[PDB]
Amino acid sequence: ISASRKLQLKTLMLQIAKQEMEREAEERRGEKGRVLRTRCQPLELDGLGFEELQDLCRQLHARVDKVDEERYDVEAKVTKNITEIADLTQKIYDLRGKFKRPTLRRVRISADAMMQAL
Amino acid sequence: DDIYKAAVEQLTEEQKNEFKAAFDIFVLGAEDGCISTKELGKVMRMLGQNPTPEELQEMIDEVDEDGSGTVDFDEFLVMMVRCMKDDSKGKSEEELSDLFRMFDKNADGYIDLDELKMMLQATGETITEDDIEELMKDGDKNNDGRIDYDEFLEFMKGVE
Amino acid sequence: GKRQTEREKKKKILAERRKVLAIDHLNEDQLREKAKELWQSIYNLEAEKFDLQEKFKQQKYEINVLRNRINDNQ
Amino acid sequence: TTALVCDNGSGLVKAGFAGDDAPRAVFPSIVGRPRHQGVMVGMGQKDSYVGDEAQSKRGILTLKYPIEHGIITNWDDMEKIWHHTFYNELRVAPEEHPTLLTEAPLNPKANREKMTQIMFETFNVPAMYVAIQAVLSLYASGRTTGIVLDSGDGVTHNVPIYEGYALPHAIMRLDLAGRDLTDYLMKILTERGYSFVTTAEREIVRDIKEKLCYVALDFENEMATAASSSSLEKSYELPDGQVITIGNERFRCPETLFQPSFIGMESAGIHETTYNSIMKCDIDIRKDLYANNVLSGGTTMYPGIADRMQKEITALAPSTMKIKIIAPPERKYSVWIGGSILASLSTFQQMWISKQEYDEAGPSIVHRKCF
Amino acid sequence: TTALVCDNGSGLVKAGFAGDDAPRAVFPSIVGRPRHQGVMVGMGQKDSYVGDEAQSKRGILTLKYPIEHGIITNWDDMEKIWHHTFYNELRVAPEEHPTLLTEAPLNPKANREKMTQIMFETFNVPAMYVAIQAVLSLYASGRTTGIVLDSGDGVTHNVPIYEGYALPHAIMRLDLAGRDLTDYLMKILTERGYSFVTTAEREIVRDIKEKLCYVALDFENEMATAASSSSLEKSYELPDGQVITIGNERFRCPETLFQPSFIGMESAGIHETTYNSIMKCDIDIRKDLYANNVLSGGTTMYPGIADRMQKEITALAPSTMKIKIIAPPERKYSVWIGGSILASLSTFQQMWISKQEYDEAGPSIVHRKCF
Ligand SMILES: Nc1ncnc2c1ncn2[C@@H]1O[C@H](COP(=O)(O)OP(=O)(O)O)[C@@H](O)[C@H]1O
Ligand SMILES: Nc1ncnc2c1ncn2[C@@H]1O[C@H](COP(=O)(O)OP(=O)(O)O)[C@@H](O)[C@H]1O
Ligand SMILES: [Mg+2]
Ligand SMILES: [Mg+2]
Repeated sequence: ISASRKLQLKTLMLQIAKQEMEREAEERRGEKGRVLRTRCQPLELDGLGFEELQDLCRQLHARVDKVDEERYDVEAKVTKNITEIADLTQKIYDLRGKFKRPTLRRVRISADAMMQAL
Repeated sequence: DDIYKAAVEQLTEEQKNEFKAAFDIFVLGAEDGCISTKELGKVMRMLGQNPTPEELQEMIDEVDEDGSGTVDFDEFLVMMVRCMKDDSKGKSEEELSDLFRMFDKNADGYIDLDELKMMLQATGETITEDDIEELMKDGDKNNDGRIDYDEFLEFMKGVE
Repeated sequence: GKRQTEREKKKKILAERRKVLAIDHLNEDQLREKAKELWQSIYNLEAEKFDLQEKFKQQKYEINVLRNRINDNQ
Repeated sequence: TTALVCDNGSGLVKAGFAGDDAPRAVFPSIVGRPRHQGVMVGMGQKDSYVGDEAQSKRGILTLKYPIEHGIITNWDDMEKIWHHTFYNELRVAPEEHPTLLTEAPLNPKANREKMTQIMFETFNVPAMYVAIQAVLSLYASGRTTGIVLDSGDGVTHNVPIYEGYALPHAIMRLDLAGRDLTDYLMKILTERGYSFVTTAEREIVRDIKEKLCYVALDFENEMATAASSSSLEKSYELPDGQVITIGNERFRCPETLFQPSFIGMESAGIHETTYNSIMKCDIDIRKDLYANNVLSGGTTMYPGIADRMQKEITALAPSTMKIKIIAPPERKYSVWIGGSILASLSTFQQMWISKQEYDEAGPSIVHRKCF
Repeated sequence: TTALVCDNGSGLVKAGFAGDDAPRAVFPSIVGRPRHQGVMVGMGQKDSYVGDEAQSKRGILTLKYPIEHGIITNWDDMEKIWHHTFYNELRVAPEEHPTLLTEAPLNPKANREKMTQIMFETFNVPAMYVAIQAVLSLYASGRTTGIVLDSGDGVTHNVPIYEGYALPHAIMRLDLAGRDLTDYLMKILTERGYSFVTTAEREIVRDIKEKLCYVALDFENEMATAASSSSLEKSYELPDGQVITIGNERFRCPETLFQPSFIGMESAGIHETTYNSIMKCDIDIRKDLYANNVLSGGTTMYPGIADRMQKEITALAPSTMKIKIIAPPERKYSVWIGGSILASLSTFQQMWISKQEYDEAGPSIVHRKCF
């Protein structure tokens, strides 16, 4: 049974996972930008009458309201999720502490110090 | 490898003098300067803290890769400071969680033999048939046929 | 208790969320400028909402992970 | 700061700072006034030698334990013992350290209240907490269930615990312990000619019991073997010569634990009070208690007790259940190790009886929520 | 999206997504607070273990079912059970899934209205629908006629249906069910010496009933045989050993179904309330109901009931009609399978009680057209 080679494999897979996470985040950013360009259409309104200005403005206001509504919904969702994450993280930490802290101590800190003092 | 050469390079003569004082009993004379690892068992016990005998043999056989059976003072230095804690902080817990999430690309919350197999195959590293089963024991700590969060965390415990 | 409490809360949030809406009654150039500004505002809103979706997805995966771990205790 | 994990016990006081592996100072709890007249002038003769000092001058003292059976019968001597423990064996003033005493189950209330009143008025500690001696021994084993038999030197008690929920109706406290075994050994040694009477010679008989006695796996076979051969007779050298030879007194002294009829006690042995304590528990946690029987306390250090007890319980218990007896090598200090672990916990840090709370409710605070 | 087919039941909560074959998570519906004191600190002890977790720690809990006879008597506990079912056994937030509860016939209105109010206010589902537990069991059999006897654990009800037209004047609901059989078995076991009293030991008696009891084809002959030979005495090992031997208690416990005078109930057995339910129907659909008698529910899983019931009905019914008793092997989950089938239908997709409708008419919407 080799252990140093296992350590090499561990560190190398750690590096590979780091690189994969980097490239995956990069792809995520690219897809986010692409989808953002896809969904929010750009509009050009040069040399237009004021009536078209009113129409575009009102549509934009309605879209603003809708987007803020969706942001409110997803924000409530995220707040609830974060609350659950904090609670469950605390619970799992308590479980781990129960399992492990009974095994933490300072062994032989001064026991070996008693040689010939008596 | 020479990674721990750099690791031991951090400590200057301040610990070198103490190490030479400890090693002077190792060089007790009547020797041709070979300096084997015979006393190393108690040399690592010079201050009391001594690791597993298996780790002691791993350190012994690991260094002196030429097989000369000669203990370089640099080799003894790095092996005795290896008794001292030496780690690169083992990444980050959030970072490790992201790493396991990437590992759990199946989003199942578990990694089987195939998941880890593909994970390391993507690295391209040669892995023996004598391995894999070793990795099976290392990962499947619960003997449940999968790799869990605690099992992964122990598997990646402070490794960098 | 979410029968009027949550509904009125979000209604108030939307009401305060809306800012002034008095624009097209001005000269064309600045109106066009501000309309472009508000398009960019909506664009950033959509980008941030997508970011919120992705963060919510990741946090839901993490909540699945925490549920899985707490189930792994048994 | 660090907490002081004291453990009064009865026979050996064990103390030390929280978070270590072993108690810092372990010494007998005896206070012995001199009894003769004394003719040398200026020798610097004190009026009472306590602790380990009175185990070296015991030739001219009258040692008397201040704790009879868990309860404390002589409060002045106990105060003297505590003062010695704090100032000379640890050398830490109590004004800057929380304390965690230990107490046997089912003890009189007045004992506990007086203990807390002393700790708060005389020594003036910042905060003290009293814990049952068996829960700590369960901490030290790293378990969370199990029925622990803590056979100390004063009193033997048997507290069953499941999933952290103690069962108060199933505690079986029996007053046979190491001291009664010492007295019975001193009483059966007279059958060969050796008479120990003085309170100082009780210590010699205790040393004989510790070094020679063992628990027989089967009593009748050992009684028959010791009566025919002579392979058991082990000799021992008194503090002045004149070696003595102990025959079948070796396994007859600790046999009293499993047959308390020897010293005239009515109750059943420690092999049957554990089974009775289990049977009082609910029907669904009996398997776990059977599998996690824990031994602790000094008197459970006899060579060969973890097999005799398992054989007896297996005889009593149903044939299907597995009987396992946990006997860690660090049995003697198990209670104190558990006390250190408990005092080192972060969750426990707000359970101490703070001094302002005592000032508001008096010594009767200990029976209240802060248990 | 997919619909959540929950089925509260009384004794086992069965849930799962619509369109599958079997419920995803099946677990007892019990909520048990701990009853002892608890001495270990930081053990992470919760205040109420629900579902299948409280069937493993039942040694130190006091389990109490939140549903007595179909009706719900303790709304807080039922809310806790639902919350557990949604979040931990299925892990799907209810904000994005329709729900299809089930309810026994002839239940109090307030129960149903409170159920819908909870589902719409606390869990905030998009739309929920309440269905009678017998129509689903008729769905699962793939029939469209037939009289279904759904002998659950809370209440036994007998709904006849023809060509899809339910007959509301012929529903015979009887409150004898599995729980009363458990209590009667626990009461007749005392005739041999075995006493089960604690609410935790009721689970052990339930296991005995499930694994050993069977319905006798002829009662008097079995009573005579069990009193002479000993070929019936089957033994069973308690959770701690001490095997027990059940004699003629085997077929006397489930015989209460056909003679409710055993537990003091006046009414007639399940063999005669079916015939009475048929005879209340019109004279021209009695042949079809005779030929398509359906069994469902857990308690109809006793070995040998599909023959005893057929013999009894053949004795009661006219000699010309053919009596057939449909007893599918998937009896226990028949109601839930039918619920999945009903929720998967396209024609049913517009019968849900949409949330805006509830906002306009209040909880009393359930009694209205959306039944
Ligand atoms: N190695 C041993 N073998 C046999 N008996 C022992 C041994 N060590 C201690 N004892 C007995 O146990 C007693 C000490 O018990 P201890 O656990 O210190 O009591 P306490 O619970 O009061 O601390 C002594 O009086 C002695 O009789
Ligand atoms: N295999 C079986 N044999 C005999 N009785 C059973 C069996 N399985 C379940 N039961 C009885 O049926 C009950 C479960 O009935 P169930 O159909 O789950 O009720 P519900 O209609 O509330 O879901 C249990 O309490 C048990 O007493
Ligand atoms: Mg003790
Ligand atoms: Mg049912």
